[PDB]
Amino acid sequence: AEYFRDEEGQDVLLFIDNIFRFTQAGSEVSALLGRIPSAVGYQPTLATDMGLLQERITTTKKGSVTSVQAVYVPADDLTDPAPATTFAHLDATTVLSRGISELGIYPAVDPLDSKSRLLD
Amino acid sequence: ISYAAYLNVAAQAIRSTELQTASVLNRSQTDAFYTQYKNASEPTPITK
Amino acid sequence: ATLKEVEMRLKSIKNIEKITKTMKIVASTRLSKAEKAKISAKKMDEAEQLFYKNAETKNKELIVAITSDKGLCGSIHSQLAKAVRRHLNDQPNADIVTIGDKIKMQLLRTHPNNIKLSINGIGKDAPTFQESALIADKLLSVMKAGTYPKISIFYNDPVSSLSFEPSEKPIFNAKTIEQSPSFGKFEIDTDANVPRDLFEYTLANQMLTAMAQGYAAEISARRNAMDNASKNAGDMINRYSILYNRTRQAVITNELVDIITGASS
Amino acid sequence: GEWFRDNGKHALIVYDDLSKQAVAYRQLSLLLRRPPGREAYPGDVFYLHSRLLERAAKLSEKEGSGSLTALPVIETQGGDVSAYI
Repeated sequence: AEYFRDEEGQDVLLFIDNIFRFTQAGSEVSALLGRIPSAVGYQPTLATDMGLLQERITTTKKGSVTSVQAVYVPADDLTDPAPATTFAHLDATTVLSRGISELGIYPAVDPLDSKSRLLD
Repeated sequence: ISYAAYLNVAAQAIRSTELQTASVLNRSQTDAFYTQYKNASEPTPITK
Repeated sequence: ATLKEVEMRLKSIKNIEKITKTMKIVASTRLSKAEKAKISAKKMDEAEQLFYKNAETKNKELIVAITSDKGLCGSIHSQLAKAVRRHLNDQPNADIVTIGDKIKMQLLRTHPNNIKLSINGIGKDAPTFQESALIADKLLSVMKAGTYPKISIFYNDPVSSLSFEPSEKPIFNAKTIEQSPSFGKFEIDTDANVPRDLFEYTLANQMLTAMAQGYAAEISARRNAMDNASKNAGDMINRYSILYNRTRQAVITNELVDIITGASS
Repeated sequence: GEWFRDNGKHALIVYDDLSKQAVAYRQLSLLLRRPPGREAYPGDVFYLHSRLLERAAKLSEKEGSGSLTALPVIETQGGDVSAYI
């Protein structure tokens, strides 16, 4: 993505499915690596790793990359630390909820839990 | 004065040897109000 | 928290459950007295109907409607409203007299044009001759009842002790009494103004009966409704109980994990 | 902020968000392998937040007049105010 964004200087797109898997993978290796694990098992480097990833996706004064990142909310609890720290770094989110799926509404986007910075 | 109203006043007077019951007293005492209306527009809920 | 927020919400549901139980029971108590009255009232009415039948009948319209001031007496309020609205199509310009706040609200909303008289202080009381008489007197003077060549009253016939079917009947104008097929088999006296008296007398006697029939249906409906409420509340008790139980297990596990992690160090 | 306050100028410091400060100290502490407190936040997390916050004051007339005012911002995870942070 960076090569297109920077060096080719063209607008791009990026899709990530799921960035929960990025988090998840890190927690798995973490224990083995030797780190004392943080609450809800996540690696203590969770904040830094999420940080590095989400600041390498940012849209420079060069290229403009619309990015779409998909978080597999673990056990569907949004309060869990992995979705929670993701929520901070996304300009708009469109949380899709299992309940609304049950109501039969496809797409299952929660209508009281969607936001965009550009909603204004 | 309507015939049944005429009979009504007589009935009320009639709740006065003596032998008195609650159902009688209730049959002669009411707190109901009647709200005139027009149009929407509402002339007051004058006591019935 | 999950745990406390579950627990307090479940408590809310419990309090709701308790209230709906309580109301349903108290309603049953109230219903017995109501029902007793309605029998006696109906017996008086039947004697009057005996005349109207044998005489035959052969009658704009007036609309009178009966519900309680009190709410949460099931769908009495809106089922009756629906059947009034249906007959408000039939005669558009008819003047609706609403006896009871609940029927007042639905009809007033659907056409605020027709509301000319409305009553209050109906639902609390059990119908008595006094109420009917005064209402009747006001129908005659205020609404000039004879002017409408049809008169109809709506009420709720209490079909079964667990059902209510909204019902209406036509009150026969003073003109009707005059021209009814038979009226001469009964010995009319020109000296008395028996049509002009009997009209008035049956205006109230019929109306009181309508109020009695309605009142029994109303109290019956509230009992029915509050029973169904208890059931609905019960379902919510169960749903939040499961939530409580799940949340409870989760709290133990999550707390345990924190202790273990610490111990491991 | 204290330079403004000390100079006698009144000022206001928004500390947005302390919740992420806690996460930062959490990372730091857990890889120094300090004993981990509840919610994986060591005990001196209270000390950390308190010392940070208590440096906001309205200095006496004697000692100038400058007041640093603070507005901390804590974003509650699900509205759980019983959470340690």
